[PDB]
Amino acid sequence: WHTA
Amino acid sequence: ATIGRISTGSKSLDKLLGGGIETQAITEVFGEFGSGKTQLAHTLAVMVQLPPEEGGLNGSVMWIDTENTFRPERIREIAQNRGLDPDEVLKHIAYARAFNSNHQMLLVQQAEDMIKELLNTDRPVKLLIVDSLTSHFRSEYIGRGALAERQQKLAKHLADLHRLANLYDIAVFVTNQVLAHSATLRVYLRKGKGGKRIARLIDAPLPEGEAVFSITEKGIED
Repeated sequence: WHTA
Repeated sequence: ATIGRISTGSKSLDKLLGGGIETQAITEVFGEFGSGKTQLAHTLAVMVQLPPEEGGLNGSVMWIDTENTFRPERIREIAQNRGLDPDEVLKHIAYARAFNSNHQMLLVQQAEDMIKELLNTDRPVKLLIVDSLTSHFRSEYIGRGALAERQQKLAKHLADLHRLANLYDIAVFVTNQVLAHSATLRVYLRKGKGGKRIARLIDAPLPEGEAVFSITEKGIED
């Protein structure tokens, strides 16, 4: 998971 | 908790859906390659961030990608053309690329942590996208005996998604390229003449009819  | 409803950007499609795609539910869009499933997902990832009187839920987004089809610049374009700041909108989308179906299943379980984290902030997670829901399962579970085994693992994955939708009041939206199906609601999407896209509810004895919209710089609209 990461920020767009 | 009362259900929330996220507008699609298409007022005709919103009418088919009783207002929008629902929280506490899994909505599946399915159709041939090229029919616009991923454009609908991009548009919803912006619309949920709108305030309720504009059809949103002031919500954050989590996006699981299995085909490398997510396009941040498409998010920014849709945001800009609907009155929102492109970088702020992008900032409220968490993104993951599922390496395989087993990674895909762990990413959903791992998502519960951020969901709890944002729950009582002003922008709780309200949309969880899986695009594509089935592409990994289709490539990995294949041949004699795979029909039952694939439908079992897919049922468990969908059970995990239903629980997150109901426990935390989230709308889950999944795509499937076209068997029993577990989604709450299934929407058939196809290309029409003259650049139109046509949606219809499948095996939902409510509204009968078809919605017709176009893909634009605002995402989709009638």
